[PDB]
Amino acid sequence: MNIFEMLRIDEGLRLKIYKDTEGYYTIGIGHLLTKSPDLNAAKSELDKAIGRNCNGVITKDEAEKLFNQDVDAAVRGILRNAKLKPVYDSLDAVRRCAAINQVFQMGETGVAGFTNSLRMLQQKRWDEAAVNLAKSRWYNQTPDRAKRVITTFRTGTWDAY
Ligand SMILES: CCc1ccccc1
Repeated sequence: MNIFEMLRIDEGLRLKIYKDTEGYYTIGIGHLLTKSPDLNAAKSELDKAIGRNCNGVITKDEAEKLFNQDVDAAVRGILRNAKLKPVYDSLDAVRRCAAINQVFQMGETGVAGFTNSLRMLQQKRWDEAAVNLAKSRWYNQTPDRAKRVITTFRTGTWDAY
């Protein structure tokens, strides 16, 4: 297991535009295109991201290229965020994957609400952090995925995957 295999499990792979769990146009391995309800706006974002007129459809190689970019940008964003970087750097490699996964799903904006969880993670109070992480819209809206990510934060193992 590694971050790519983990997010591939959690996000799936679809080669045509689909709506994500929040109703937003997406493609590939969880590549969010736009929050606009206009499918044409989503198709334009797709064409811009791929560099050709895709008509709403991409190849597996193209999906994997977006995924590489999206994972890279997620972790680099963690490092550029002064609140997240010290917590991330305090973690072991497996728990770092849980952090990348959560940021990939929620963005750094959705992560702004996790201040108290972040402190418990940096303190290595793992069971307490896991309880706190689950007191969230995130957990309630995607409980099976959040349970996997939380178990990864709690244990530092890949047991949930
Ligand atoms: C809130 C997700 C997270 C956890 C640890 C470090 C960075 C980001």
